[PDB]
Amino acid sequence: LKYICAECSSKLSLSRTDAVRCKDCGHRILLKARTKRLVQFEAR
Amino acid sequence: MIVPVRCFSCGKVVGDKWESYLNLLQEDELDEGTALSRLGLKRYCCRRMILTHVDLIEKFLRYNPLEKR
Amino acid sequence: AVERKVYPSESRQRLTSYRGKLLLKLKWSVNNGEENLFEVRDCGGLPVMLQSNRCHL
Ligand SMILES: [Zn+2]
Ligand SMILES: [Zn+2]
Repeated sequence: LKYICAECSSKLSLSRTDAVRCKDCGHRILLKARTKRLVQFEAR
Repeated sequence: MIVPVRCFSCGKVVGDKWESYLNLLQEDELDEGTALSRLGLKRYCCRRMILTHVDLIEKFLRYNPLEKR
Repeated sequence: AVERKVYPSESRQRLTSYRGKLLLKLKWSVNNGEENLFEVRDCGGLPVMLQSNRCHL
């Protein structure tokens, strides 16, 4: 589930050749989710 | 936004005093000067950090994209 | 389907305009009122200003 609806905030995963829309509601805006990857920084 | 952990001018850690400052203002009828004095902030450089903090993160937190609203 | 409400947050996120629908009823009168052919008609999307009576906010 790599995407989040921008109105009902429900996790949803989109396959290829698939509608770019939410399933629980009909919102066309999908926010991409943040996964677990290393992001090095400096405590400066 | 969120309470600064260290005072800018000197470096005294004032980040652990915001919640206690709010408690001293709320529970007791202490004014800001007396509350800052009781918290251990002597120099006005330290006093301003907690006296003038705005704490905008509370207003920032109501726009949560990961929760059904 | 049933029309929903679109909000300025959606308009900003979509990078599109926040416009309502403009409807005019034309009066196709012929021969000084022998017969009148009324008809309403959509006239594209009329942008509306925020917090006005034509806004959901
Ligand atoms: Zn949705
Ligand atoms: Zn200081």
